[PDB]
Amino acid sequence: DQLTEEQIAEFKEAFSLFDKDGDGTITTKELGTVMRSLGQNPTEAELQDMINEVDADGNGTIDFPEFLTMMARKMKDTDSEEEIREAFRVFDKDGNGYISAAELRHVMTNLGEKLTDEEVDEMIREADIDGDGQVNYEEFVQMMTA
Amino acid sequence: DQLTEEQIAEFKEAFSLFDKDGDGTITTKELGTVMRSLGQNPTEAELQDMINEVDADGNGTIDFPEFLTMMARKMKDTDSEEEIREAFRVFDKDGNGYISAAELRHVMTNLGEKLTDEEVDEMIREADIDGDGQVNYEEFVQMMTA
Amino acid sequence: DQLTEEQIAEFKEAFSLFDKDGDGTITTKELGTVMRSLGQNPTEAELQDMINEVDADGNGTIDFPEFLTMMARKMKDTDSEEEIREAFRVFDKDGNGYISAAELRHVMTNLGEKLTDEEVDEMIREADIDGDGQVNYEEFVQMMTA
Amino acid sequence: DQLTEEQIAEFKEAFSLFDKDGDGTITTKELGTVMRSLGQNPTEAELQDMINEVDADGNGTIDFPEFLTMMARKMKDTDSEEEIREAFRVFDKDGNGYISAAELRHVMTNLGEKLTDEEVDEMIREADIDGDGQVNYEEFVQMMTA
Amino acid sequence: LGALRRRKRLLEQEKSLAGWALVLAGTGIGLMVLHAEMLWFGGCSWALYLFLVKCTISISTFLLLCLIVAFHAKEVQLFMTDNGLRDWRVALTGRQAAQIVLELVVCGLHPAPVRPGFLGQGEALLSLAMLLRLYLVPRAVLLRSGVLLNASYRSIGALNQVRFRHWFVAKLYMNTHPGRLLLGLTLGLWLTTAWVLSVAERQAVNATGHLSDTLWLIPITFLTIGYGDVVPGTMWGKIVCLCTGVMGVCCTALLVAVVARKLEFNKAEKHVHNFMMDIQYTKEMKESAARVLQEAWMFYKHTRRKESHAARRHQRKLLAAINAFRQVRLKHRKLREQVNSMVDISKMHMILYDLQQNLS
Amino acid sequence: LGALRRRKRLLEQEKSLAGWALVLAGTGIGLMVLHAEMLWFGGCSWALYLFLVKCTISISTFLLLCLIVAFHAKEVQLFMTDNGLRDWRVALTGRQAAQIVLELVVCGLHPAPVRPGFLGQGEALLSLAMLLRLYLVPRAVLLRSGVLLNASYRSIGALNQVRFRHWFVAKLYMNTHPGRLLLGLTLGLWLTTAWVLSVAERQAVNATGHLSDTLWLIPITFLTIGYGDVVPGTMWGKIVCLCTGVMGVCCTALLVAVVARKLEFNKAEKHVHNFMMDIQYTKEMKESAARVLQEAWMFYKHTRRKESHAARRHQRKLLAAINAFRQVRLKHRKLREQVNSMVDISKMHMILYDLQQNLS
Amino acid sequence: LGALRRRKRLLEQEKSLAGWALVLAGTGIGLMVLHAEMLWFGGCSWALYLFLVKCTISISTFLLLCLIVAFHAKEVQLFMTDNGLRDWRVALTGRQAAQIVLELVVCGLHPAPVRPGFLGQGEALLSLAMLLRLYLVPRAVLLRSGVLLNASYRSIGALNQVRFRHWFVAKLYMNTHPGRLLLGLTLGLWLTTAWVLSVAERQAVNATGHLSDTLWLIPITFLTIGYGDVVPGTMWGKIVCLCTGVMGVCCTALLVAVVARKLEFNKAEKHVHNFMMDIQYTKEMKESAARVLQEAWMFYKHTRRKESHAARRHQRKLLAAINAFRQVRLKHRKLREQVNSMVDISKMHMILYDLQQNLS
Amino acid sequence: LGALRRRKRLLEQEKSLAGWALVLAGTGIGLMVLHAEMLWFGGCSWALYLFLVKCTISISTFLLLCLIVAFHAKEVQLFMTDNGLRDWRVALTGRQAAQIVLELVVCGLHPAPVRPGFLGQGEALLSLAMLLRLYLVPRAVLLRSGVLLNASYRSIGALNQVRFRHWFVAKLYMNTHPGRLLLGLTLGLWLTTAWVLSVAERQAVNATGHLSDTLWLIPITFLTIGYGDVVPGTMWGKIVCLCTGVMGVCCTALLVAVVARKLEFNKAEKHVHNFMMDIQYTKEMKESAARVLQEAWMFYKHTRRKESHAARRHQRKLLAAINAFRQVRLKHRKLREQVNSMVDISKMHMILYDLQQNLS
Ligand SMILES: [Ca+2]
Ligand SMILES: [Ca+2]
Ligand SMILES: [Ca+2]
Ligand SMILES: [Ca+2]
Ligand SMILES: [Ca+2]
Ligand SMILES: [Ca+2]
Ligand SMILES: [Ca+2]
Ligand SMILES: [Ca+2]
Ligand SMILES: [Ca+2]
Ligand SMILES: [Ca+2]
Ligand SMILES: [Ca+2]
Ligand SMILES: [Ca+2]
Ligand SMILES: [K+]
Ligand SMILES: [K+]
Ligand SMILES: [K+]
Ligand SMILES: [K+]
Repeated sequence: DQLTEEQIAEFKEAFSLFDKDGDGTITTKELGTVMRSLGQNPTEAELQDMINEVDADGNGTIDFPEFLTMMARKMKDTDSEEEIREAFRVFDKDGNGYISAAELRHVMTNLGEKLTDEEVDEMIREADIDGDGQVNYEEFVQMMTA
Repeated sequence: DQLTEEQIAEFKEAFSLFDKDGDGTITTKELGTVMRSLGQNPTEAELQDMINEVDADGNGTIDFPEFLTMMARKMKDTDSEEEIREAFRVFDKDGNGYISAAELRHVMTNLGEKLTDEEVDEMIREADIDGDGQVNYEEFVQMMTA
Repeated sequence: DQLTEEQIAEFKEAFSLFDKDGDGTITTKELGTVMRSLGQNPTEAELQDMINEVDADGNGTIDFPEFLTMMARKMKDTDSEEEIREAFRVFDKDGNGYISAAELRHVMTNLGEKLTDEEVDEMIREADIDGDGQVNYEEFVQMMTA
Repeated sequence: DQLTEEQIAEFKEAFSLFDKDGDGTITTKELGTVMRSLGQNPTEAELQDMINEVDADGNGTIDFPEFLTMMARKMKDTDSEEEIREAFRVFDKDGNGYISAAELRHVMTNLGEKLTDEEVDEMIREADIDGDGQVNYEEFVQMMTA
Repeated sequence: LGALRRRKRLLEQEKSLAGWALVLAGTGIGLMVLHAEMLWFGGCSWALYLFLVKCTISISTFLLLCLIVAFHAKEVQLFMTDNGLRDWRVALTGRQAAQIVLELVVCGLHPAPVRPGFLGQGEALLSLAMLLRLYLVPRAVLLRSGVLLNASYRSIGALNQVRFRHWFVAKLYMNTHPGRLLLGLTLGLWLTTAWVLSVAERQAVNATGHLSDTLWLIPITFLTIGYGDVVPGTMWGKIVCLCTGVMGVCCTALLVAVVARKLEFNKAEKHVHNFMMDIQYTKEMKESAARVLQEAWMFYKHTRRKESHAARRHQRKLLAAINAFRQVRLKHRKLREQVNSMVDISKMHMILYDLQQNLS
Repeated sequence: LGALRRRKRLLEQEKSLAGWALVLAGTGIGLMVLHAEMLWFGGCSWALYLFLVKCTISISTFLLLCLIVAFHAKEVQLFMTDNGLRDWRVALTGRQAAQIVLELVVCGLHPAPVRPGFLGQGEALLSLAMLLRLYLVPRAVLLRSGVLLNASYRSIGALNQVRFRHWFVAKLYMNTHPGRLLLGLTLGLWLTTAWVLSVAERQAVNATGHLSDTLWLIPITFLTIGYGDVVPGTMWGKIVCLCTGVMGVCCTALLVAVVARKLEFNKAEKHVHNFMMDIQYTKEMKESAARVLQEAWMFYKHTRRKESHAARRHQRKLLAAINAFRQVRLKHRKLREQVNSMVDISKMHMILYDLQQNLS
Repeated sequence: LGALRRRKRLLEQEKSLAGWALVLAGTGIGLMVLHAEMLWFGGCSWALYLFLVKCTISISTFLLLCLIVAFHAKEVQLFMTDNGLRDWRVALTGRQAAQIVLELVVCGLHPAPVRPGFLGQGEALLSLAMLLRLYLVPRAVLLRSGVLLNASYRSIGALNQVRFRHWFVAKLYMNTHPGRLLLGLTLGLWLTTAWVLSVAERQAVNATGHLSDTLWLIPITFLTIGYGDVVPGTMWGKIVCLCTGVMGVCCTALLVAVVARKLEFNKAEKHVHNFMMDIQYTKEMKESAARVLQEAWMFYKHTRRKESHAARRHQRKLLAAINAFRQVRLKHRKLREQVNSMVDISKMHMILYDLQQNLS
Repeated sequence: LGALRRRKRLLEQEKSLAGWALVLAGTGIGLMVLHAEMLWFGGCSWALYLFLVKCTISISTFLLLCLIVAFHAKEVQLFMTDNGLRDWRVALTGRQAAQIVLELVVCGLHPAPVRPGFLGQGEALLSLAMLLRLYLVPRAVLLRSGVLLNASYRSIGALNQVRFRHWFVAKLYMNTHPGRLLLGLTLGLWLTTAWVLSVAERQAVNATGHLSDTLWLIPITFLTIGYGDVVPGTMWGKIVCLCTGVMGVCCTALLVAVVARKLEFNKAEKHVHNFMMDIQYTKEMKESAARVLQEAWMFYKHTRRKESHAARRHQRKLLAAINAFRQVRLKHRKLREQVNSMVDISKMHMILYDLQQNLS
């Protein structure tokens, strides 16, 4: 790999604070044990949603090369992905996984500095790559990282 | 209305601390959520009695013109209606929604400054508008506001 | 009565901290309400045993002339009856409502100042009025108050 | 016995903090009462394992000559038996009541000062008295006390 | 119930005999301070009035020495009632008789007349032994308060075993009025101790030790400033200026709790504060999430238009807006943690209310 | 709803009439300190400007005495709105009229012109009665803050019965900014009191009592050092140096809670600290358990080889290793007790979450 | 069980050898202070008695230097019993031998006789090294208390892993008697330190540094007054007056918790206080609700009778009565909130008692 | 993962460039204090060595002014890595460039050589501006600790959102070692401030202001004693003796919590104390209940035998024994209330453990 050896040697003990059984992977139960021993009480849906953000293969569990991609973001100072992922959730009040034209036209007009309702029609027409009428999460990050 | 525009514009956000769903009305559940997030524990009967004081149409729920009449009383310093409504409850120990002649003749004689039991017979005869033998809540406020 | 009038007039409000309903008597429920509002948690057997100490008629409830005999003891400084009633319970470890010869001969010999086991045989022979072989509660107070 | 008389006379009251009923023996319930009144919460398996360490006859309960052997260890400063019994448990991570060759070769090599993996093969061959392939608890204390 | 009417009779009689003893002791101290001052300002021209005030002190300590015996002759008579005694020789213990003799000796000390402005060596300690006639205060404070006789207090105290005494009524008056007590106590100590020190150091020639110096020396010692402009000179001055310093450290460690209680929130006001800061932080998050798109869309606009310096001007503002958004959100989550930490107790009763729905 | 538009109208008008009264009172104090200083540094050469400043103080206290009446004529007019009155004679109580007369007397005191550098005996107390025109501050602070008029604050405060007043907004500003307030308050007291003391003790011949001495005397008295290089001389100096000492003890007992809050852990940071010390202590236990075998096997080795001094060398190290292992384990169990003691509350909600699985 | 009779035998022998060492060290300090004083007050006329007291100090430090070796020869003999050793060379570690040598050096220092009233430069530091023979106190305090040998204490401490040591018995004596300890400790420090300072600064000609000055300098420094009438002059005086000030700040921060504990209510007394204030506030509400009708009915009476000034007189009293009723009710609800906030814990056990009725 | 190897590379390089900057700043302050002292003790005979030390200060501040730029050229290079930038003009903000310019100005101030023992007016403030090169300390303390780079700390801190910064590592070192830090901080302030004050007040003729006076003036001011034997004379002395007093009040309000924590019981030791006092009070109750019968039976014995004075002798002892029994029992019930109040939390988990038996 591009990573050195002693860094892998020190990420192994970071992985074995979660993987207590030594099975080679992390489930929601081993995560919830650490989350409760740190003093906070998640729900099952919250734990499963924390798993589903970094599960690349889609097996429902996290192994060590998936753990490295998670620790590549939480090691630096400003995790620029989460601060856009939750600014997407500040807009999506209905929780449908979409930003409609009405949600965007409600937020960007009255709050900010006097932005027109004509510019929102150009912005929504530029944002919808698939032509789905409204703004997804996938196009929302591709607009940020352009 | 007689009220100005910016005041309606600022009562709308006061109404939308209760009406979280944006349905246009307030039920006992949305009230109880705010009441529990403020740290006190009402019962269902207490919440329903808080609703029934300002429900004008009688639908079991509160809309915004009913909310304005509630905020017309809680905005000023001394809410003169509640301080008579609960001085009515200090007398009505049996909770029957009535002040009998015995309750009034018990309280006003021994406590106060030496009031006669002959004056209570004139007071109860003047107070009972309907001739129901005892003092209602409706005549009790009409005696205060005479 | 031998008691004066204003003292009865002030014991009436002391009785009406317990008799909240104004029924004329005190049950275990009205006692337990005050006992829990003072911050301690009795059991049903403890409340019933507190009732049975001053219930003279034997009706299971306490009225006001029974309340006066209770307040004739708790008004003075050293309630000399309770401090003998529980010194009787310090001996009766088995809880049978009796002090056997073995319990007395265990306590009075090793603890105190070197009292003989010959004096205990004279004491138990003098104490048993009914000839029941062992010391009751009724003879125990009649020995104290001789 | 080799012990003097007044020491037995003072261990009797130490035994009668546990044996509250005066039955002549200690069960897990009388132990758990004291353990909970001291403010800690054991489980049934933990209490039974605390009983099984000093139960010599194997009756499931503890009498006074078994209590004396327990107090012969907890009276001195450093109980040298427990500090080896739990250093045995630090190794046995699987909890099987055995130290395998892999557990020993994992712990003694990487942690300590650079101990070889050739010495572990001589140590395990010397330790297994019964030839059971792995290190028991009985041979582990006989190696310490050699 | 003849042993309950007589108890209230004797207890009212002791309230009267504990009021009049305190009046006749305050009169003795008030006529002692007058003698000690008109011996100083007067000299030997007023010897008639000095003898008259000394004899009046002797009379008003004789009547105090009679009323203390009249109080204990009611307390023994009460103890015989409460236990059904008839022979008074059984009731009067040894330690109580020793207490009576000590209590009569302490109220017996006064500057009695035996037959140029300083006091003597003996009639300055007898005069400052009059201040030990203030054990009569907590007795009269207890017996004048109704809590020893009010039936509802005694019944509720007997259910809870609290045993009404002096340290209970002291905590009553200290926890219902911490202001009047702590102010009128220090303004009754900074004048009594200022008079005692201005007895302990009087200088005739220069007038360098009277109340004009001690009313400045004692607050300065009490607050632990200690300038050093005035310093006590005798040995009895140096004892009193250490007692004042010890009382000052103790009353500072007393005031440090009373001021700690008052500035904290009421329990109902902190919830209003948190519930308003929550909807302020929601408004700030919804501002900042619009700032992020307001910069990112202009960045995409000038990215397509290839205005390169405008792209390098707006990408910097994009990064600054994300940096502001993270800080606002981390204020918001700390405040939501303060909310979730405080309403845990109501959450317990709420989960028990949801467990109350499991009977049918 | 005509009694709700008029209420906001009158409340905005009172906010304006409570801003302008504070401006015209600050102008009066600022022209008072200027008169008291140019009478000292000037003498009798500037009598024209002294008369001019005195007349300007009279004008700018006349307009204050008009605006206070204009504020109470809005507050009575508000109280008539809130209760539906029409005859104003019903609204104006006796205690409120007494408050108005006292409030007009207190803002009436000023050094008025009747017609060598010291002040008079009367125009130095009228000049130091201008500082009692600072009851206008909490009135203007309350009415300029929006909490008396903002609808969401009033509705949430009416659900919880908190009654917004001066001591609520004081706790608001004290619990949102404990730093700016406690610094700009002591740096506004150590200059006001330093000016008042440098009025109370001016010495003409030697220049030994002005601000250069009082700006050193007052922080030293406030912090309860009290060197004694400078000591107040008059009686009005000795009153002020006791008020400063009392305020210093009170602000020390105030700062002792603010510093007590800040150095403690955040609730979320203590769990990270404990969860890291746990896996440090596990590593130390696994080191020490290997040290024990490393010494015991060498002891058995030299026991078989009968190297006697090596056996007596390694048995000592075995006993020392067991002694170290016990101490590491007893650190570990104390820390596990700290963990099991703090997360009891989350354990309660966890057991209730496991009891939530009992419906079906 | 031969290793349990011998343990109690050796532990009683160490209690005796820890009592006699403390007696022979207190004798050494008591004969040191006598030598240092009769060298000052005596001079060179009493050289025989100075030599005699120095030789007695040498004898009563030789027997102390023997009893410390006799104590460690029992402690090694105990450590060999507790672990089953036979060869004593295994038991005696290196750090324990270093402790023995240091402990013999520290109790070896004394003003030994080598062969006008000041001490020397060396025999004033050897004489003030005798005060380092007070490490013998916590050893004897631990071994004379029964907690190291009492079987029930050891069994309950072994169930809970508490490990009885010096800091446990210190907290025992500090939490059973905070008064005797904190008074007889400061009255044992203000005389020891007053003697050490009156060694550090003796002036022969003027007699300006002895105990009459230091017994006033040290309480004044301890309470952080610091007048400045007496000030230490040497360098060894200035070290001691900083150690006293540090101990004074620490004992103030110690007394600030002991006084904080005592003035608060007992847990059972606060419920009696709240339950009585509840039925006082109910009586005040029932007074005020009658005041409201007493004014409103007279207002309706004079409204019908059209006595207009009586109507404007009673409507004002009606509004004042409503204003009083609101304030009484808002006191009542705050107190009911204090009640509902404190008995939440008993409410938890009560709801669990109502959940206990769900088995059948 | 090329943006994760480079991050550890740059972070190690910044740890080296934050160690060497602190070394080259400590060398500058250490060569500044040497110049300021050998100008005083030397005069004009050592002008060569004064010029040499000034030029060495200029060299060892030039290399510091290079290493600060070399540290920010790694921090911008790290910020470009963490966000995927390529053009460095986007990364360098305005506030960060202002921080760099201010940080280079502050480490630029030094007594540079322009070409009888006092310093100048300008080269005494440039020399005392070297002490503002101690912002380099928390930077190096953060980067040398492993918590910014250790992976397990960062993962557990990211699960709990704690954001490792300077105030976290300060609380780490303050809560793992409150003793070393609070002692070696005050013994590093009482020498730095003692040198700064002994710059601010040097008197040439009498030698009345050097370190021998300031090492006594500053602990006395810090502990708020303030004798007044030495008092600062200039204006810069009076600023420093107020800063020391403010830091003394703050460190007293800091030590008042550290001493409050330590003297309280451990949670496991209080249960052992209560469980032993319970079985002591049971033994005292069983003594007193035997005393009651021991007197009552002798009273009945002499009642039958009609020995009247023996009856009046033993009835008094009977009443005294009942009086003792009540006091012992009321100690016992208060202690049982302390037991029932503390183990309520374990009682909650015990009742939930008894509710755990309700599944089948
Ligand atoms: Ca796993
Ligand atoms: Ca996966
Ligand atoms: Ca949406
Ligand atoms: Ca709704
Ligand atoms: Ca409706
Ligand atoms: Ca009714
Ligand atoms: Ca009833
Ligand atoms: Ca009955
Ligand atoms: Ca029995
Ligand atoms: Ca048993
Ligand atoms: Ca057995
Ligand atoms: Ca194993
Ligand atoms: K001072
Ligand atoms: K001083
Ligand atoms: K001081
Ligand atoms: K001080």
